[PDB]
Amino acid sequence: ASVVIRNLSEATHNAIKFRARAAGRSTEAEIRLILDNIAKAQQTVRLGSMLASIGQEIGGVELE
Amino acid sequence: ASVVIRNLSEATHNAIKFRARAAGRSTEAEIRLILDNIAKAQQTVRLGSMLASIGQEIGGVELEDVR
Amino acid sequence: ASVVIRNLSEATHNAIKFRARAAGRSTEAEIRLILDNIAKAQQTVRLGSMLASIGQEIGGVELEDVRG
Amino acid sequence: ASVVIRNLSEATHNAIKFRARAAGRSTEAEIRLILDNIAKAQQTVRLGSMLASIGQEIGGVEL
Amino acid sequence: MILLDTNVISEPLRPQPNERVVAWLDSLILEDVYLSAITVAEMRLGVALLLNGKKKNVLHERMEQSILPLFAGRILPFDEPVAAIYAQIRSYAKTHGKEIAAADGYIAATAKQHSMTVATRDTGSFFAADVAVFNPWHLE
Amino acid sequence: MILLDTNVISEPLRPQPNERVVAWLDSLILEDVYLSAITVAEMRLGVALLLNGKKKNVLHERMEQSILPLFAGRILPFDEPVAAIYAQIRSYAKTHGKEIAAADGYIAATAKQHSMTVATRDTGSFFAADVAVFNPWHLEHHH
Amino acid sequence: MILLDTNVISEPLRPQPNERVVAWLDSLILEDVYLSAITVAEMRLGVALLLNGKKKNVLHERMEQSILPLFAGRILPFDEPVAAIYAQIRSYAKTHGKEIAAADGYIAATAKQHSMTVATRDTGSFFAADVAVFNPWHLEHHH
Amino acid sequence: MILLDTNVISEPLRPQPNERVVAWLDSLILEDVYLSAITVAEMRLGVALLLNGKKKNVLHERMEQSILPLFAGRILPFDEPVAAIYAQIRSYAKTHGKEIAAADGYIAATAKQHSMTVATRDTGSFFAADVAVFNPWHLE
DNA sequence: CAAATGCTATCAAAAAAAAAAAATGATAGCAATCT
DNA sequence: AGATTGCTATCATTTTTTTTATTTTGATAGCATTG
Repeated sequence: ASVVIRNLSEATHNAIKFRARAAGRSTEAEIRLILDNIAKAQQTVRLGSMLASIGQEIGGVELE
Repeated sequence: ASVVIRNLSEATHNAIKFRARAAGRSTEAEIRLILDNIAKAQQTVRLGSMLASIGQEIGGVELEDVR
Repeated sequence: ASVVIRNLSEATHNAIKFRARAAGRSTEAEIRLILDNIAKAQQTVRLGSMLASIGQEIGGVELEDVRG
Repeated sequence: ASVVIRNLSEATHNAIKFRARAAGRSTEAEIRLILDNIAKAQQTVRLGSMLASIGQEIGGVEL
Repeated sequence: MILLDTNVISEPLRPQPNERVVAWLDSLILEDVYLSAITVAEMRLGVALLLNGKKKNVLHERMEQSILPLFAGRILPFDEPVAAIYAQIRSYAKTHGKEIAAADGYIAATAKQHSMTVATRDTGSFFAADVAVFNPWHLE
Repeated sequence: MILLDTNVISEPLRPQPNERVVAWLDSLILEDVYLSAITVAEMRLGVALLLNGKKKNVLHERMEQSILPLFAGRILPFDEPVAAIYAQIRSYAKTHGKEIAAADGYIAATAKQHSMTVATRDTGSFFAADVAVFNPWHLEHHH
Repeated sequence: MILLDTNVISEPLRPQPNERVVAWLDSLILEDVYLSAITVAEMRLGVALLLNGKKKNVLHERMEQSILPLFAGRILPFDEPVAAIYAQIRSYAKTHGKEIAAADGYIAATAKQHSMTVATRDTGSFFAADVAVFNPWHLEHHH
Repeated sequence: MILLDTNVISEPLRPQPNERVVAWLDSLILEDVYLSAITVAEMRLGVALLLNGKKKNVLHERMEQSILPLFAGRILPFDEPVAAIYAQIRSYAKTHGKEIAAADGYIAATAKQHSMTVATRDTGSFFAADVAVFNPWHLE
């Protein structure tokens, strides 16, 4: 999906640009990661059910 | 400035729409904020104001040209 | 163990040929020695003999295998 | 421009191979560079003359 | 600070998964559950050892895109320090009559370095290494 | 990254600092701003040439104990490689009328190697150096 | 670089240590030799298992105060990446005949990542892992 | 050690090079002679400002393959530390009536940094900067 | 002597350049919402 | 009812990724000539 951020404070932009490069990422990828991490937090994964699902989907397995 | 974030997973995207809605604002307003807070956190020192103080401390100085 | 060195500065070659003649060696022998010399310099420690000593100090050990 | 080193102590060879990779260059470049450094240390350049000639070689210049 | 053992993490993937273990895994804070590289290596091998077919391929897909990314950053490595722990744990038990499989010792020493709670079906090995343990096949 | 020339970093310290400039400096991430050893030379000489008294002393401390340390690790030297760029930045300018002075060449040259942008009040010269410049005194528009 | 497997590092410490092996270890430059965390573990446990006495105390000291320190920074952990490699090195060998023991897979896998050569007396396994191997118990021919 | 000011290191190249300066440069042990990037910058610029041609092309060739490689590793950078020295050197001399060209200052400072004897035909400046000087236009 | 040298060679892998494909960074244009 | 917002799109770069040449190593093989 695409998203346009306008009227972004100049400084806030300089700062993000900094984080991105200082980590070897393009600014765009940086923001993309940031928003990604936030989603990650907001979410509470159901580990048990998550797998048992993937297992019921592939007819179940036994990885020893 | 402006920036376009292409190839943003619908998951993350929906997460951010949700966040914004929950927070009572628009998604563009939410991202603008999320970024702002981060930026605020990196802004360790403010070079201008920092130097300004010094100026104000000695009542300003005019340094010889030299070059 | 043998190795070739092509595109060797013609000036460098003579310099080495000279140094070898100055000493009583052949050019190859001189290379071998200027090489062997720095090598011995890199030799900070000799792992083999090192561990051996440790072995001799204790009269030698025989650790269990431990490995499926 | 070509030299062959034989009967070389496989170990001295190791030592070199090592200094070679550590500086990111082929073992050969290494020998080449070693020999090159030897020659430079055996040489005594006469800075004045060496320039004075490059000078007369081009009709003279000023900087 | 919970460290899943191979047999636990892989339980839900089984044919007749134990619902008690699934429920338990579903009660955890993912940002607090770890994995040993040794354990991830065992899972990855389990996948890799499957006969080629759609099955092996979808599983791999998930394993790398869905499962494993959830522990990214928390897959503990078996290093020098941990190797010293391993030696203690195993040498100890062994010289006191309780055997500890290398496989287990690795997880054990790891858990032991960060004071983590090993979650496993075979608690004997870990009680022996003096490591907090939890058998998810039970309650509480 | 941004390379600050002498006149820009001098502004805030003046009697009536230029509002627009200070604000600009304020919108930056310190770790992104750098200084050429040359510029540091100047700032220190500018200080040293003052008349002896309180002002000078205070400013000296501020300079060594406060300003510069913020740039530790980011004060760029004029080393051998930079020299090559230098020779070309100036030569290329002379063969295009617009002359560049040594000092400006040093700074420019430095900036160019590390592919940076010079923030100066006198963009006048630097453009001829084929290097990105930015006048914090002016405004910013469209592209 | 070379990766020493348990059984080699052990050879010298033994009663009548194979001379050919000790000769080869000396023809090495420390900074080039590495150990796997797995291997250190094995060594560390092999010591711990000895009956309590003088021999075990000394060996334990030399072990931790002399030997090991010599590989500081060159002790390779079995991290997540290495695991992926391990997964293939083993599944591969199996669907090809010679099966590999996990322990040996850890070492191989480790070595492979950094494309190192494994020095072991038991080469019979590693070669099946597509990793370069060398037996210091044997003679060198190389073409 | 010895740092060659720009004018000295470039004399031999001039049309009718002064023999006293050439002969002295010949008595030196290359491994003890240095250059400042500043000086190296002007040398290079000097070559750049020549009309493209055989002369320029060869001068350049020689400057990069035959001359500078002789100083490889001994071409002192103008850095922070030096900048401070430079500031003291110029401030003192100047607030005492002896103008020190910023040009010369960069050298005197480089020299004053590592304790070197500067070689130059402009002895006057350097004496004022408290740096060992030597005029290769004379003898001894 | 046979062993050692000094040169030229082979010869199969490793170790700059030319082309093709992504992203990135800057806005630009609208229809549908909120103020 | 003018500003904001959500979605797409244009476009001149950067940045990667992939192909296609060229060079270089490795390693050791000929051959006529001194400890």
